Amino acid sequence: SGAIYVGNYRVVNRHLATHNDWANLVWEDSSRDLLVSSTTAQGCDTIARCDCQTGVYYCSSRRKHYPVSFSKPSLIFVEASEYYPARYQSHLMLAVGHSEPGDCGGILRCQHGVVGIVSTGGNGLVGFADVRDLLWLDEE
Ligand SMILES: [Zn+2]
Repeated sequence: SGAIYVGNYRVVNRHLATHNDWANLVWEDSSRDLLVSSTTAQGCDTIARCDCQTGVYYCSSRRKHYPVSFSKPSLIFVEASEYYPARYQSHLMLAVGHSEPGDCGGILRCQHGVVGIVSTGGNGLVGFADVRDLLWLDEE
């Protein structure tokens, strides 16, 4: 589990979005596993605006933050998980590291702020849904 709180936006994995998120929907994309909902309260998270490929992510299943190198956001084939079939996922960054389904929502951060959230796992890789291209999260 986990979310990004930027301005009046809540960013979550689409597969973990609640009824309240859908009832306050701003934007969603299945291919990216992202959904954004509107919030009453101001969030303080800063979204990274950068092309960093090193950062730190939170792994709930190990109660640890791990420094990682990660690929640039790409269209990648993802094997079946407990929450998605085998399919292509877009805007996905991969690192070597641990990721269980419950780790989805863990933040990946670089010196510039929040890069993305854990979205995929398996075969000793962790995949992150990038948010750094969603420049509109910074405004409205
Ligand atoms: Zn950065």
